[PDB]
Amino acid sequence: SLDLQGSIDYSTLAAGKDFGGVYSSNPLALIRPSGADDVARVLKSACRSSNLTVAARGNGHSINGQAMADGGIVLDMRSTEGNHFKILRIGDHYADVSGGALWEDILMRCVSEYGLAPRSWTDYLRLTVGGTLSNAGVSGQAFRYGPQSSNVTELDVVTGKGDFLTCSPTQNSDLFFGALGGLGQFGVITRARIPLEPAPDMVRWIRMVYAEFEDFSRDAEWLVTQPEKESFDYVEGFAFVNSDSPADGWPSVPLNPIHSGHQLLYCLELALHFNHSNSSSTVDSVVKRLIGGLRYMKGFKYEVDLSYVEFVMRVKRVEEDARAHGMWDAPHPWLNLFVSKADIAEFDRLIFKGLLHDGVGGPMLVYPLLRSKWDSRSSVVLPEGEDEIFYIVALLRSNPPYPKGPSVDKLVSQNDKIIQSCIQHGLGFKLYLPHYQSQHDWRRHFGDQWSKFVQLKLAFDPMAVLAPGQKIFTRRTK
Ligand SMILES: *Cc1cc2c(cc1C)nc1c(=O)[nH]c(=O)nc-1n2C[C@H](O)[C@H](O)[C@H](O)COP(=O)(O)OP(=O)(O)OC[C@H]1O[C@@H](n2cnc3c(N)ncnc32)[C@H](O)[C@@H]1O
Ligand SMILES: [N+]
Repeated sequence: SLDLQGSIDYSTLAAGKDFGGVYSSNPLALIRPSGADDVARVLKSACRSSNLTVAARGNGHSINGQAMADGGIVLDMRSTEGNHFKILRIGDHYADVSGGALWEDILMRCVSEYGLAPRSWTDYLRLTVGGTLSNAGVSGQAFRYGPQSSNVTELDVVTGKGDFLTCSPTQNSDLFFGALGGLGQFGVITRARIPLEPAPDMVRWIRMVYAEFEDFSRDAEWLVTQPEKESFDYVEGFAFVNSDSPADGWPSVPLNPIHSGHQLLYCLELALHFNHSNSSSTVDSVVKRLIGGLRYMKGFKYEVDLSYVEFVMRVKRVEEDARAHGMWDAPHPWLNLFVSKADIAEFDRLIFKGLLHDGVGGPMLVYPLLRSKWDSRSSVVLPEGEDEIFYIVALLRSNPPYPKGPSVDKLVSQNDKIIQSCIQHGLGFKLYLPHYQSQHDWRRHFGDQWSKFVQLKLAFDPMAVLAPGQKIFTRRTK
């Protein structure tokens, strides 16, 4: 039986808002669950109601209201963030972590308490375990280890019916694989067990500028396809504007220019783990071998050494900056997508060069991934193709709020135009963090994976109580 009191221990949380600032909602209530028991109690009660919906909120970083429950119940999963933490040995190591824990705190705790760390990250660490595992969780390690959803050995899940189940690849495996990349549709992740690696002492962080997309992409693909023993430990890249803009021009590139008609340029971003047992000269020798033959513009290679924790935490500086400029609690109509290797050059021509040649005010990430690291059994949707290589693209728009900058309607319209152009060109792409309004568009997104997705919904959340903000299924009555 669900027993609740007024929240005393907690600061105000705007449960009807998220990072995107595109939508707003008015939940009936915000609940701070103590742990999995409370989550189950809440979902069991929701199932008995005629039409209550429940959204589990991670850290509110959705763009499109995915963690909202207008006229429903929001669970603050961070109130469970301390639950379950442990490190165990089998001599491989694992961590149990709460679904509501921030990746930032997992990094700090694992490194400081055990000299260990997760091996697959997001760029930004104030995201929750459950939140990223429900999507994928992608950064520069994914070419080696796969996304965070490919680095899980166990989940505790409370289903939309309110049932608690421990799941793995071999136990309640339909739920396990369904929840991974499953957009919160089948249950609330209350615990994950994840592999850990010995934490590196240090990182050599490198950025190299490219004039042309062909050179950039060929070199990026080369670097993610080398033997593990002779490879970097992180590969990303981004297009930036050939301008003096502090937001997304040349100032955004160095870690601590040639005058040309280029509208955009490209930056290949690499990192090499090393330990204090390695001399600077040794690291130099390794890097020199690894980048032999690369066609980056001479004179525009930037390098710094920093601790592993500082490198994984590198985006904290960006948040501090934004917050100091009152730009954090503002709209961010970001667009994220996966593009097939076969179509990435046309995507660059049509979208980067064609539509975005003046930039979007923030990073335009683009870098290759390896399909073999993305578990085909999961709910993740990738574009068709069987090139081992595919790409992720992220358009991290940043603008002063209206009327100083464009309206949210305007920006969303621009995002729609990008997607429209890809569709009209028949490009092989899928949205990451997908958002659609009609189920017809959702069926187009899932393609031949749709039947399985609905089957899982019927098995685990038949009344569609859970994650209504994804707008895939509507709440059934009674
Ligand atoms: C805001 C932001 C997001 C972001 C990022 C940088 C910033 C500043 N960098 C990313 C990166 O480098 N790589 C990547 O893959 N994602 C990145 N993101 C996006 C982030 O992944 C998403 O915002 C994602 O949603 C995680 O954020 P968060 O943890 O805050 O979760 P949420 O937005 O509130 O909820 C997402 C959906 O999942 C459901 N949900 C939430 N918690 C659970 C649990 N425990 N179990 C089951 N479902 C859950 C929500 O209801 C919602 O549908
Ligand atoms: N070097």
